Amino acid sequence: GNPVICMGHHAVANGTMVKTLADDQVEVVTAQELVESQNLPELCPSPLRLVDGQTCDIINGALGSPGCDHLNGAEWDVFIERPNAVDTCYPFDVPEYQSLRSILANNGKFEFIAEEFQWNTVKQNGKSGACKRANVNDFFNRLNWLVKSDGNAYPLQNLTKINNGDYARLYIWGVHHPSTDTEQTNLYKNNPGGVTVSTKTSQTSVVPNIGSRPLVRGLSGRVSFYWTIVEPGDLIVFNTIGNLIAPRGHYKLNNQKKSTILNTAIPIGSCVSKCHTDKGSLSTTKPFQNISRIAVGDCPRYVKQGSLKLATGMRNIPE
Amino acid sequence: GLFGAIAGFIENGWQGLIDGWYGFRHQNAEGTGTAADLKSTQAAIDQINGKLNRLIEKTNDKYHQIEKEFEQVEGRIQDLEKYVEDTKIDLWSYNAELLVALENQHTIDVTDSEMNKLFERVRRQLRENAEDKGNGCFEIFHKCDNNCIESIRNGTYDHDIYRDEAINNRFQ
Ligand SMILES: *[C@@H]1O[C@H](CO)[C@@H](O)[C@H](O)[C@H]1NC(C)=O
Ligand SMILES: *[C@@H]1O[C@H](CO)[C@@H](O)[C@H](O)[C@H]1NC(C)=O
Repeated sequence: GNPVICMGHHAVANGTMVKTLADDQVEVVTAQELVESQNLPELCPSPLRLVDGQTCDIINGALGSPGCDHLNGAEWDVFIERPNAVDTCYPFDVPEYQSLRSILANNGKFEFIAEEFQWNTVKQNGKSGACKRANVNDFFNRLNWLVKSDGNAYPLQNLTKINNGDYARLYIWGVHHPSTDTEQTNLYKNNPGGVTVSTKTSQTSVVPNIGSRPLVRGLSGRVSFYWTIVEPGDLIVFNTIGNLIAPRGHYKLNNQKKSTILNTAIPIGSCVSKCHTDKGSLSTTKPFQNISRIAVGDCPRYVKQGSLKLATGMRNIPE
Repeated sequence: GLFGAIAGFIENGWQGLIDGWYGFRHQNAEGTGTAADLKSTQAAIDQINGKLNRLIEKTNDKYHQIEKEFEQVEGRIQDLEKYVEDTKIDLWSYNAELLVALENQHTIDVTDSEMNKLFERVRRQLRENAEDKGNGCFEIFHKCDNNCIESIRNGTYDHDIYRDEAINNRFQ
């Protein structure tokens, strides 16, 4: 009585190290990396609709600056906003800049609707040598520079637009700031000027402010942009005794806003992926990624660790 | 692991065992052999792939979030935005660290377990015809040719055939 039968298990020559609760280097036969640490050097145009702002950031695209024409009609899941975008128009600011940019990005589309504003006696379509469109003095094609009549008259403006549609409207307007008391009068005669936009449930009043400012592409003057949202059943009143950069109309707002914006220099390529970081798209099935906290789409969760190995086999004890 | 079979009373694994995770190595009068055990191999593979599948897809489908990079400090609101995100990241990193440690601890116990279940299965087949040598091997106290060995491996071994021979070899 002398035959022998032995029960055993496999082994390989060199396994992979993993962590347990007790040990941070246990060798197992196979393991699987759970942290994606490689990204593609491009952004995937599919399956998500990506829209490239190119030379325009999303605020300039909303305003209608020169060169931003490709963004008209544009619809996006993710707006790709380039770091080297540049102002090509009248020097401006938006007091609540990030809140406006957020609203535009999230809304997911540039659908402009023209309206005619019957401005009494004032001149319209005022242009500027800071906003050249093929060397011709121009302006934000969504805005209307109103100045004096030639008879030196800027009277009180008083027009109302009623929203009876089935969607909420976004109106973007502005207030012009001259650099001396002279300019104020050679543009809007009155001094001071002032704009007051109101709805049934809200209102906003602006004082123009006049003084010396740094030279931005040849000028000291500025425009301050504001926005008003007009729900179904509400309506909007524009009142002006001077300095109004009037709107050409209103942007359409989706009831459900599901889009966003990604700021990056990464080029848009040909790959397929539903996950985008500011470093490029991720093409992965791993549950975690260490590439960027800035991530949009259907993505692994961002973590600090560069590697987390899951054991997919038993301890490796070769020989 | 908890059962003390792998890296335990089984001294090491078999690099030659390439078509299974677990198996049988024997010696009898006509020679030696190594064969994979399918059932125990499959039981371990199923449990581990099960872990992989539950893992390789929950869902984190996120679009409009918050700004996470800033050129210049702004004060109160920016501090909160940074602190929310930093808090989220630490918590998810913690989750990821713990998950892998828990999964790996368990995976090692599962595979140690399946090794022990196989040993115990064969032990029970043999009844009084064999004795545990202490290293994952049974000494079989009767002649056991290649068909006998295969009958052990495929679960058709009938201990009553050899019991008289085995008992006599064990105790005298
Ligand atoms: C115009 O303003 C006057 C007062 O200045 C007010 O009574 C009137 O309702 C306003 N109408 C519109 C259409 O804004
Ligand atoms: C991510 O992890 C890899 C190692 O897996 C490391 O080389 C890389 O530097 C990490 N990235 C960051 C941003 O920490």
